[PDB]
Order: sequence, then structure tokens, then C-alpha cells
Amino acid sequence: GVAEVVETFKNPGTYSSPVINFKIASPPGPGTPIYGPPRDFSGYNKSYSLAIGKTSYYDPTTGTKWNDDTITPVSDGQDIWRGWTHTGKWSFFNGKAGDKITLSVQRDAQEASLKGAHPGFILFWRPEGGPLFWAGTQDLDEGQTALPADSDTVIGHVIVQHADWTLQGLPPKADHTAPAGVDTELYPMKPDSYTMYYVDSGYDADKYVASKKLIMHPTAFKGLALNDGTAGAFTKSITLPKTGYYMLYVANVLEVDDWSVDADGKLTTTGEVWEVPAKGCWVNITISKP
Ligand SMILES: [Ca+2]
Repeated sequence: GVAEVVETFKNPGTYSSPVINFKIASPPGPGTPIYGPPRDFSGYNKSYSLAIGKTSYYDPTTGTKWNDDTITPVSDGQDIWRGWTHTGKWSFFNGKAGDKITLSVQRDAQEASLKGAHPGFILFWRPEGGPLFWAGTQDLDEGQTALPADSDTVIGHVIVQHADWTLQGLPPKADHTAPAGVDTELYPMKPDSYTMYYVDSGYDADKYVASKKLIMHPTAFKGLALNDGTAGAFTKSITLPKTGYYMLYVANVLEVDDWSVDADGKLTTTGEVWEVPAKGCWVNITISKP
């Protein structure tokens, strides 16, 4: 299509345009955070290791569903659970229109024999051309004039996986700009809105156990499933549609015997495939050229 999901800015709130960090690598949970080098894939043939939350890619616990009306029949694009913005992990790169690259995500070597990972990704293009500072947003409302080091804004705390993502009602901004090469007719630069444009997405759909199921929409993401016969890993060729700055989100799909929600709307499961010691599994993200 793709769908566009339009959010209304509220601070405090779920759609408060919070800041994400390109270095944080540790899983969710208590304890000393682990920061690695910033995950800049510019130039390609780069690889970084990090942990992703158990159900970070698709989790009814987010308490919000979106709908994809570009799907026929329309009932098949309904009630899509979101992912968690901050228990997935973010990276970026600068690239050129036409760049043919390969994204790979697989279990980290330290966890290569531990079942749990089914990595997925979302790739966005940010026409603004670099990190987007927006005063008055959740983490930029104390007089900051710039983003903190190695950080960038994204729309909200729960994320859509197959849509253009738009935030409107932002604190008015007189310097929301894009570089000269950007068609601001097609990609507007509004004083009160910004859009993260969908480029691609996908997830490892190869199950560890044939009898089990993935915590995943029955039909909405049929075009997104990647099967290569290897559970815990995917590879996807991508040709960049635009010159500029890209934002990459990676998160996990959980495999279970069954899942539901409880009275509070929290995920319940039985027979999870989760052999790793923490609340997130370590994966290695690689972008190669070609
Ligand atoms: Ca696979």
C-alpha cells in the first residue's frame, strides 16, 4: 500500500515523540545497562550485537491495535497488535538511492544454540536527512537545544510494523526542514507534524517446532514473513528508494504452544520457546553491500 497510521501528539503520553538511543545494547530487566558503539551502518559491511525483548516486535500487552485497510479482504488487516519501541533496538545509516544491500539478523554467537530468537525489522526513511530535534517533546522539554549524543526522536512508545507513521499536533516548529534534494510536495515539512516513511519490514517465520505458533497476526503480515528454513535468523535484500538517512528497528517474535490475553489485557502464553537467560535474546545485525 502501504497504510498510514496518524497519531496525535500528547506530552505526557504514548505518542510524545520520545528519544531512542543508538548505543544501548542490554536486554530489558534490572541491572547495569550495557552500551556499545553507536549502531551506524553507513558504508555497509558493518555488524553489531544487541539484545531484543522477548515479544518486542508484536505484543498484545501494548494494549493498542491498528488496522491496515490496504489489505483485501479488509477483515484480514484488522486488529494488528503493535510492537514495543524501546525493547526493540534502533540503528541508523546514511545511504544513496539505488544502493543494493543485504540486511541479516541472527542469533549472537554466545547464544547460537539457545532457542528463542525470531528477529524482525522495520526500516524507515527520514527525509529531514538526519536526527530530528523537536523541542517540547517528551525528552526535549527542559530547555534542551539539541538531541543528546547518539540519540534520535521516534513517534511513540508503541510501534506499527507495516505503515507510514505520522505524528501531528506537535509543538509548532519554524525550522522543520529537509535538504534541497527532497520533494517537499510529496514529503511535506509541516510546522506541527513529521512522518517516518516505511521502506521495508519482515520477520523470521521459520519455527523451532512445527507444532507451535508465533505470536503474530494470522493474516495482516503475510507479505512480511521470511522463510529460509533456519529458525532464529533472516536475510533480506533491500534496494534503497531514496538518498539520505534511514532508521532501522529490530525486535523479536515469540514462539509458543498457545497465547491469549488475561483480564487486564496482558499477554498470557504456554509452551514458550525461550532458552536464553534474560528477558531479551542476543542477536547480531549485519548490513552488507551487496
Ligand atoms: Ca529464518
